[PDB]
Amino acid sequence: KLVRLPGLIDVHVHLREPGGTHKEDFASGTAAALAGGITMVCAMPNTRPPIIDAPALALAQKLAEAGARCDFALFLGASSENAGTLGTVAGSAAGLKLYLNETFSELRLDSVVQWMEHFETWPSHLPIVAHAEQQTVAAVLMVAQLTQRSVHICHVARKEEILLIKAAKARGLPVTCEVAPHHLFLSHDDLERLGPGKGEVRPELGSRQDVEALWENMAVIDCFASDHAPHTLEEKCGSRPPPGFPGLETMLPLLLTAVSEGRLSLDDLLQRLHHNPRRIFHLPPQEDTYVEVDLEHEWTIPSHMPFSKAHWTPFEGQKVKGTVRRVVLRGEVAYIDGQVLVPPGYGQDVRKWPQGAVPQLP
Amino acid sequence: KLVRLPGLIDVHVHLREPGGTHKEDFASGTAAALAGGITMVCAMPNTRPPIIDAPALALAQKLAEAGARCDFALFLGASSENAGTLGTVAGSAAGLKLYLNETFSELRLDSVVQWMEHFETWPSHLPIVAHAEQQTVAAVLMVAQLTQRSVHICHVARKEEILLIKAAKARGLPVTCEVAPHHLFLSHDDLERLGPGKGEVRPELGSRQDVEALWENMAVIDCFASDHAPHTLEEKCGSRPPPGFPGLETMLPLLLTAVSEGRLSLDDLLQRLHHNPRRIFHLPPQEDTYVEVDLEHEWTIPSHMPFSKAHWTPFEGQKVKGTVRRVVLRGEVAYIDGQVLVPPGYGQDVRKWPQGAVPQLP
Ligand SMILES: [Zn+2]
Ligand SMILES: [Zn+2]
Ligand SMILES: [Zn+2]
Ligand SMILES: [Zn+2]
Ligand SMILES: [Zn+2]
Ligand SMILES: [Zn+2]
Ligand SMILES: [Zn+2]
Ligand SMILES: [Zn+2]
Repeated sequence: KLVRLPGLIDVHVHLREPGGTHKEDFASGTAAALAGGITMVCAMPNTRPPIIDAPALALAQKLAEAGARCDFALFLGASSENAGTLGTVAGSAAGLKLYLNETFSELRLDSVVQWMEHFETWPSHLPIVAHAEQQTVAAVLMVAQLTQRSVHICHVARKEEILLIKAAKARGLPVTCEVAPHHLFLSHDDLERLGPGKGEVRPELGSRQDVEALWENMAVIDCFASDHAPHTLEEKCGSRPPPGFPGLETMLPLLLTAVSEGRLSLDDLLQRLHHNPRRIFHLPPQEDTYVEVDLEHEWTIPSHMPFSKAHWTPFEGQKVKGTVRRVVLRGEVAYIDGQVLVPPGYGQDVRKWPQGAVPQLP
Repeated sequence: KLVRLPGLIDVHVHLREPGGTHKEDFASGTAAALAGGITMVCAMPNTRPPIIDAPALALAQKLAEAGARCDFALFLGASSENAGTLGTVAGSAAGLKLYLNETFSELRLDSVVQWMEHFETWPSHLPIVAHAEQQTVAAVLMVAQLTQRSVHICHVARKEEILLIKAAKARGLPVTCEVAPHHLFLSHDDLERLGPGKGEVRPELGSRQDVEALWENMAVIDCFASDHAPHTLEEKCGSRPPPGFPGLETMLPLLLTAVSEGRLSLDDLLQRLHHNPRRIFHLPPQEDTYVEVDLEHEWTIPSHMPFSKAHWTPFEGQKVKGTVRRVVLRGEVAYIDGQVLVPPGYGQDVRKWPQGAVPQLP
């Protein structure tokens, strides 16, 4: 007895191409997506070169069109120099990404006035998402109100953050958010096992109380998204470990386990991995596309999943129930039981589909 | 030709009593105030013990009543434990102080939800002020909007912050702010002279561009307030220098110099050191109270001013024009030419005056 799900959407992945292809590339990352029951991904702009102008977007689009095995949209990244310059290409992107905390030299913003400039200049009908932790959530919400538009908050990880968003929603403010699986299924209690290198992630792992607050406030969470952030084991275990966990291959099995335990319903899962991603980002339907999962199969997450070049996982040793058996993408068998069966380049830029343009007034 | 000014008000001073009386006490700090042409001060709650509950407020009130030479009101401080407990004493305080950045263990708040709790529980008719730097300005403004009340931002120090506040005011939001003299008259250019210890202050000294932005946006600045934050030279020059500058004795001469240079008008100064402090904090008039200044007298700030126990100043070597000649407080000569002539205990708690209660609905 398999269950047929629609094509699931992950609105937050780092696929590392161009410039970090030892960590992941479009072909490997989208293989990972398909194996995790994900048929459409939105890829973040912190590549090398970063996707912060039209020529970099053009390059990344062609690399994705040639390498992706599932469908995709590409984010643009906000920089200290590009506000007011992205108008002609904005509609071709998934949305605009603001990195409001740490960052590399190029996505780093040093003043809230730069955030305001982006909110004022980016087309008002197009998505804006933010990496915004702790008080930064309140700060970017203020900027959104000053500029009278919406904002989507990436990977909410803390009781503090989910309660702030809950209060904003109660006041009718146009804010949505997503949560990543590591903030639902890992906590401080796991840091001893992971160690300080593997355990490095942004936002950091929360307390048990943070995790419990996210579950208790599931109603406030609009989307799940992995923040798939692959780095090699050498990098994670080295002297300056970069933050991030791979997660495409583990997200759906973790969440299916939670459904099996009655922690959320199948509908709760599908709102958060299908319907809400579609509506917040105006992502189009995928014809003849579905995912077949087996809810009975019990297994233990191994030391690495088959596809991501990260070749490690922080969920090693966790027992899960639920697995992806088959994925059909636009009428072709894309994945069956550990084997990806569509080639690099099968995937398409959904923003180029007629249905994939974000509607706007003339 | 002297000029008669009304009794000036400094809404942000640290007088260090109880618990730090080697740095300053009510008697020395209010002597400093009078010598700087200030007849009323609002004292911050980060003393030892900190003024975060009714018994500490009672103690501080009596110490101030016995030691102060000018009139005063005392702030309460927000803590992680006292939201919803200050209702019976709230009206007796200058207002509530939120320390939203660094802080000592007791005024430290670790979550924006704690800020919300204070905004929800503190009586809505009473003042709230915040130490809120950079993005924290936007974050606390968001909390103020969520709770539909006003907030006052302490010591605005950056172009980023003044422009954010300017944008909020343009949207009709109930926010006011103050600026301290060191952020108008010192910058990064002064750090070589000051050194890393003396130069330590929060908010830190800004760039030339920050300073210029504050002057250009004078219209946005509601008050001047010193953030008089005395520490001894030994402390400032030692291994873990605490942040802060003494400033009561230098604030008015610095600003008078600027008036003489046409950088702002006498009225601009008096709105910011008299009328706006009165109206934002509902501080009462002082009968028979005035300050006589000599606008012609040119002098150079020495290595220490006569009264503050800090016994140093970051403005050493600056040339100023303008000096306080005489202060009359409630019908008594309080200061003439380098000598304070009212004793410790002359000063009174203005919140106990009938005119000094903040009006509220029954
Ligand atoms: Zn992020
Ligand atoms: Zn995101
Ligand atoms: Zn990310
Ligand atoms: Zn459905
Ligand atoms: Zn402060
Ligand atoms: Zn203040
Ligand atoms: Zn202060
Ligand atoms: Zn007047």
